[PDB]
Amino acid sequence: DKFTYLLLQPLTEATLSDAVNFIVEKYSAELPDEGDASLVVRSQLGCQFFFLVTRTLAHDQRELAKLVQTLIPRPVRLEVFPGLQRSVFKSSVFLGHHIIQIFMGAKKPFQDWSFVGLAQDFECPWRRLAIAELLKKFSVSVVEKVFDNPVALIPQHESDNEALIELVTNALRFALWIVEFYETETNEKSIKELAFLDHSSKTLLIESFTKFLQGKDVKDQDHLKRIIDALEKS
Amino acid sequence: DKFTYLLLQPLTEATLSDAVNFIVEKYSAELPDEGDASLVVRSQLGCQFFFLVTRTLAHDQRELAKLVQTLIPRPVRLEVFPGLQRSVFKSSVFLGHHIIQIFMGAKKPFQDWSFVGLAQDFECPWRRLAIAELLKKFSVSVVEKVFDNPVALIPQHESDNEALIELVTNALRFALWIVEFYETETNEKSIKELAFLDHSSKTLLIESFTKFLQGKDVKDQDHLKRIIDALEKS
Ligand code: EMC
Ligand code: EMC
Ligand code: EMC
Ligand code: EMC
Repeated sequence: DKFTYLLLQPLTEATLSDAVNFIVEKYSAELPDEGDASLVVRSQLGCQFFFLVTRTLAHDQRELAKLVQTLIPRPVRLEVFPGLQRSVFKSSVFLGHHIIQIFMGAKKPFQDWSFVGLAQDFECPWRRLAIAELLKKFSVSVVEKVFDNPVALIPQHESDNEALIELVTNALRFALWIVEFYETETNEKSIKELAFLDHSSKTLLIESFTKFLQGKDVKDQDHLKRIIDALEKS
Repeated sequence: DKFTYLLLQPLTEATLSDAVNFIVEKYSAELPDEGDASLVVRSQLGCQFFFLVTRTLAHDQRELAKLVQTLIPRPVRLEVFPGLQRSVFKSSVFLGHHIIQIFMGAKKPFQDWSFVGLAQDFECPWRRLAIAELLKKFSVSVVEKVFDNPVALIPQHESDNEALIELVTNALRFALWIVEFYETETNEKSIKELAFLDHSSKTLLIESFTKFLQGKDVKDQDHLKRIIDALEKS
């Protein structure tokens, strides 16, 4: 009751901090145990965190998204954000936010890729894996039922919840495509995996990127038109 | 020199155990450190393990694949196989082996899904995530260059290496499709993600599964024809 109240509230820094504290109190409750029953319970509580992250991304409150990793205790943080996921979470959040907002139509803009260290994380193949692992976790937290009671991805938006999740998960999939096909975008096999995208989605992406490359670093620009050209061919 | 010698050898239990020991000695060398430079080095060494796993799968030596997790020290094992990945590795190996062999054409057969606990791991959404995370790691270990010197996925098979990796990674992708679209196979969006599959691949899958459902548990059978029907529609 105390929990379901919070999750249903409008998304603020207050409602976010209290919720994470509750999950952690619940998450902690499994750390003394080390069996298999403990791991599955912990694994669900873990993606309850990512639900809250995915909510913030889809609600255009990215500053709240970064705050999630802060409210999480270090031992819990080591298990929820394993290894290199910890180091690239800042970049993953930005990447997921950028794409999701585009898919929701948000008339731009988004910070540089070479400034927020996102373009840097791309050039490391092991950082792309840790980013991809996070994007995947973002996606599954809103597809699966992480709570024992149904919760809308965006508060108050019940009747359109199935539509929102569909939209968000597609965005999180295209963000996953950018990662896995870095510098191999225009290759035939890479383009075949753009078949999932709606035709309107591609146009929204082509436009938002074409408008996003203006004045940017050449490296980011060439990265973008590799993406755009891959969109224009699918 | 000592390393590259081993990896190039024919795949046996002897050559596999020594290699894992070398990676671990190298992997250990980063555990005392906890910086960011340590994490990337460790993250690469980690997917060197999965390269060896992916080699065993593609070489139809699945018993060697399971042995990998055994030769890995528990502290190293906690970081390479995080959380629930540890518990479902046995299932992931089998799933990856089953599909890869099919893609390589191997005229069957493969153990039950309800016997090896694979069908059981499916019914848990958090186990599917841990399996998907492993399948993804299997795939990226052979796409990326995990060693500082080029190594063929299958020893002696140099000129056909790009072809093998292409084949294996597609299999590991279809194994990834089975996981993420469990009990939602025939849905339109799930079918659109079968576009990557070659037409011959689909037929090989349809046939190998049609022959795999004979006499099986009803649950596995209904799971299979959901897969087959999703293949027959794409
Ligand atoms: C709560 C068992 Hg996956
Ligand atoms: C730790 C993500 Hg369920
Ligand atoms: C070896 C730095 Hg990613
Ligand atoms: C721990 C997989 Hg590079």
